Amino acid sequence: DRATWKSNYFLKIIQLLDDYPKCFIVGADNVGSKQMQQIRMSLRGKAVVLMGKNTMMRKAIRGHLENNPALEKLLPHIRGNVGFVFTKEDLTEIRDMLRANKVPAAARAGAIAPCEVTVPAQNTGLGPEKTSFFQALGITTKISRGTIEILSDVQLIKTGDKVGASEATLLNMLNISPFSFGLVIQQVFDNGSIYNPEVLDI
Amino acid sequence: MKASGTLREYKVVGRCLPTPKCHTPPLYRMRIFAPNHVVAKSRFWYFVSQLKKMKKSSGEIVYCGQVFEKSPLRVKNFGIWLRYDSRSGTHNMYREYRDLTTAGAVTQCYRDMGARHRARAHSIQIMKVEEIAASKCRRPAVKQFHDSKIKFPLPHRVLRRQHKPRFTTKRPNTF
Amino acid sequence: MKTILSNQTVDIPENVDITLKGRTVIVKGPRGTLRRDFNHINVELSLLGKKKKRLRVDKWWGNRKELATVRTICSHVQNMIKGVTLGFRYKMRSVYAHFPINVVIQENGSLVEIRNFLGEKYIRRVRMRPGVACSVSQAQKDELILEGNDIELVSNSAALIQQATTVKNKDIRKFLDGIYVSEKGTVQQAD
Amino acid sequence: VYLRCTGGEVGATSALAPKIGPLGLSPKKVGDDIAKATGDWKGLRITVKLTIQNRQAQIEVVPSASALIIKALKEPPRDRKKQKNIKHSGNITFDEIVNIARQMRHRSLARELSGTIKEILGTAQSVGCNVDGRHPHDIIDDINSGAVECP
Amino acid sequence: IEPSLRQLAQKYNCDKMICRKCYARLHPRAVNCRKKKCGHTNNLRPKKKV
RNA sequence: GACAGCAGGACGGUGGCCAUGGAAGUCGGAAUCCGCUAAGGAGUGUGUAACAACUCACCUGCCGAAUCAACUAGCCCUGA
Ligand SMILES: [Mg+2]
Ligand SMILES: [Mg+2]
Repeated sequence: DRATWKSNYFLKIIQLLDDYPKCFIVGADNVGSKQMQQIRMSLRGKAVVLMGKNTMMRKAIRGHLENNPALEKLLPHIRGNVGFVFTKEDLTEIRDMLRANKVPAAARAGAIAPCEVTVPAQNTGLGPEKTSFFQALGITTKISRGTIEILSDVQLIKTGDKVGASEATLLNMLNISPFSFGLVIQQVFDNGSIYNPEVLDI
Repeated sequence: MKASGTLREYKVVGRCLPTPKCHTPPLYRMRIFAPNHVVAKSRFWYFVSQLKKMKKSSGEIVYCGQVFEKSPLRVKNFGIWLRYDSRSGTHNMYREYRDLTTAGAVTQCYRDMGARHRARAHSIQIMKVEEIAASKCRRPAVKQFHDSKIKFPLPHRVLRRQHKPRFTTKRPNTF
Repeated sequence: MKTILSNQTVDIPENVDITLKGRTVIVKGPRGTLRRDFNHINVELSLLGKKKKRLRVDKWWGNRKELATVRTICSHVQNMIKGVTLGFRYKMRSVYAHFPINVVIQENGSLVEIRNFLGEKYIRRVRMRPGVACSVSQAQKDELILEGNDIELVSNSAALIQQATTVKNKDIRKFLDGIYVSEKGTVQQAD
Repeated sequence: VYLRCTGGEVGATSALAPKIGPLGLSPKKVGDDIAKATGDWKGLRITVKLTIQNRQAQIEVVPSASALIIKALKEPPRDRKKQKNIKHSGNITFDEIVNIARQMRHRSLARELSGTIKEILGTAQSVGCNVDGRHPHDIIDDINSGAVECP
Repeated sequence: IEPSLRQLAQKYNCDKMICRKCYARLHPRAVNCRKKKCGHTNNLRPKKKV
């Protein structure tokens, strides 16, 4: 395989370039499968997101066909996890600023940036015992009526701090919102136009 | 065979005896590498007996001639095909040699098959010898000798084993 | 297959100087100097560049193991450059069982004295290499920092420490105790 | 809110779910009895039960799962009394009940509007998969209906 | 009990490949026994965990 | 724009179906498809008894042009 599939992918990208002459450059450096499902099924009625490897560098060959305006401007812009968002409707400058949806924020080891985790005096509300993680890290807790509360007010993960496995499990069980990060818009492309979105669009 | 010294290329043509049931034999032709023409004729009878219905008694050799080199002053590339018989089972083989003449390249082929694979002159049957040009050589050794403006010095070159006196005050250096 | 020349390329920064009298390489820099001998390899070591310092490690015909050897020279020259610009710092946290490991230094940080040693009464002494300085870290529990210039000397001293702290005649899946090399790095950071 | 994916009989042989429940301590027998009252005649087969709790009672909702209603479109009852003849009889037509089924399916499939759900629920079966006069390889390819009338 | 230090000690003592023939502690990503007492065989097995 | 190396993702139907001490990709028997897809195999292994976490197939970010697999026989080694 992977020859007829690549020819079909070239048919899909020439169909999108011939159908939708307007596009958004995005990046998905912090991505998830459930996140992409939520973004796609929220944007079924509008613009379509597409990704890929160096096969995305196909506008060069599409310009070597010479049937285009200056579409070759975005060729040095596909660097570092760059994907396309093909659109037809807009003509509208309120897209994705009212649709930048909040995503979980499920705790996973590895991230450092940007925020902190402050846990005030608040009960867990979980089943017995739910003190093993608190004893593994070290947190002054007190047992009230069965939900167990926390005496002090300490910070678990500071700015630039490595998330660990036990920290990830306790944040996933306590459901206190960890680091979440959606997609990034980088460049707008509307009919051969060179936008400078710092800050011109929207 | 023996492959004593350098080899020699022979063009040998041979036919069957003219019989009343079948006149005009097809008068076949080969290309035999051999140290001399007697070994060329015998190895010719060997190959033609293994190929077609021929034997030395009911046949004859018409011509057995030396084949001189078409361009002796040119460093050329030769692909040799081999039908050598190993200890377990026989194998085919393609080898490449950068050398001047055809007989010298086939000589290097016999010496190299004696060196590396321990094969005698009995087991080696040369299938085909073909001069190939540049940019078609498979082998990395001949492919890395394919270099215009090539450079290499000669490091640690020791020589003259007792051409000097056996008892000198020297202590000889290299290069 | 008797491969014609294999050469490795080394860029040397302006902070240090190099001098070769043959196969002996002498590198002088801010954190001392360091000299080594490559007498047993027979690979050409040439330099070029007027205040540009481009070293080349060049070997002619050789064999496959010797073509493997020609990269080892480039790697040890890179290690000498890193050791003379930044130095080597090895951090060793004392992974200790019920009995702690009391580590002191005696003779200018060159004699590491280990006590309580898995509960053994035998006080152990380890003499380090000429040219490596050790210290006990601050603001961190039972960390041992080995600082030096030559990576072979520093890491052999750390190997002597982590083999001096060894569980004997027991299971070593349980009793995970000893002083192991935790982090390898440089002295001067952000470089 | 408690979610559970089980069902045979009611049981209650000193074995139950409770874990989230005894934080408010209301279900120990009453929640199981109301689960019995909601599981009367529905059914003798594995279902999914979720109970919403707000401080006094349990509201029992059955979110129907796809393979569970595929099994529910078989012929009941088969609980005991000469079982095992053998496991996989399954002779049904399912020509429009599966269509109504994925009309009920909402916000959990990441679906096209009845586009390929015919293929999904035709190949997600294991006992039936077709009326006995054809082969399901024609179901996979030759369906050209539903995608206009269902949305 | 310092689980990070326990992971470090398991990194230096536990996660090794033991050969079934030469009985040598080698490396977790090893392929052959480096010792010449068996003939560099590829008959490896992980070091046993509980 | 491959092999490596480092980094990110590895879902929805579905806790699929036969089983019941549990099988919710991971003891087992059968099977084996679709959507989002850039990509997820009704799943290559590790684990908790299960539910969970980790990794791999697969895809992608940087680098940059050669690389990988299975056999075969010459020397030498283990077998000795
Ligand atoms: Mg014992
Ligand atoms: Mg022997």
